[PDB]
Amino acid sequence: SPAPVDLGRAGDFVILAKSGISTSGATHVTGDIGVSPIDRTGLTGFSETMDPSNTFSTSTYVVAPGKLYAADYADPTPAKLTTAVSAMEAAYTDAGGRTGGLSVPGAGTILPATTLPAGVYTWSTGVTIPTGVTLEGGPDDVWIFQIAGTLDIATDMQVLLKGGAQAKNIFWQVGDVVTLHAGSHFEGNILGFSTIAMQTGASINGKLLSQKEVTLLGSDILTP
Repeated sequence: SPAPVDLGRAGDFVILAKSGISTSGATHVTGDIGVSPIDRTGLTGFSETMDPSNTFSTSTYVVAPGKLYAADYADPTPAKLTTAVSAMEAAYTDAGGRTGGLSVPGAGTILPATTLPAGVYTWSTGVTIPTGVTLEGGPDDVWIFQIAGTLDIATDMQVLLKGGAQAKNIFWQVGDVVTLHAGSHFEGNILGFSTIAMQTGASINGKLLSQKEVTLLGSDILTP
């Protein structure tokens, strides 16, 4: 079981994106979201209202007491986001740099009825999860997924946890676009180099931590 990835100040967020977060439909986020270095116009569809301090905003889509932060909000918000984004990049680099990676059968497809124990799992391709996957281990076990290409989980398919496996101990390092298809359910911390997209009724217990933009359609992003 590898050492966990330290998210540092990026772990203060449920969604953190460098180039924007968009939402439509009945989205539910439990936790704080942030965009930096893009300004507040990088938040789209939130109908957000500034706090009188101008340091944060609130939205129907970010369940109380969750707040929105943007790089052009009042001090000390720009510094907070600069620090968090630097932590996300360090986390991304740490996760992608681990050795001891295992090959998973299926040449970039997770085959039916696959159960993965704690470990580092490595692909030089993208990964597709067309029928979901099970992660089995204890409460301190760690999963680091190292994906050079895209990551997709198919419509209505699930990451299932057994044994005490916890979302906070699961890390997805992904070099290309992440797509969590309609009605899918995900677990863990997605350290995306590019877009992270969730579709209608998709859910995650964990974090979306993008070095580009996040797009949400009626999605649930829940702090465990």
